[PDB]
Amino acid sequence: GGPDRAQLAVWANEAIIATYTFDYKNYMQQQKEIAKYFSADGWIAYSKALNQSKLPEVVQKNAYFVNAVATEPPKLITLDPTHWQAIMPILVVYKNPQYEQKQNLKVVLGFTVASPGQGVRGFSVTSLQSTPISPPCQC
Repeated sequence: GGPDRAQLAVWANEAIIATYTFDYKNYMQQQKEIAKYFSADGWIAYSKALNQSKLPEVVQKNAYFVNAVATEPPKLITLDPTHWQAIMPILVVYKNPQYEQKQNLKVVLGFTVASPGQGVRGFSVTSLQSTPISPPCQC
């Protein structure tokens, strides 16, 4: 009964990773595709934050290729029958042939059942918040 935890966890990971997968060359077309994962209001907020961070300008000046990977599986919470939140730590790499830049982020993803013709595979990002964190450890 209810949604599939695996379906929600897989989508939340895909949505977070898609958002942090772009490069200086095709940036605009890639962002247009990333936008499909979001709700209209969700995108307006995210794009506002992304442009204000001036990350698009950094990516251009440094000819970067941005990629990301989860450092831990996402944590899911149900806010209402159609609204969920995923908390997932990721590693983002800003790479070019000369050098690299790495960053660990805590991504808080608010998401819901997509509205007609919108979202990706039936879900829409309502909010994406990322705060820088410490890297994880191992033994």
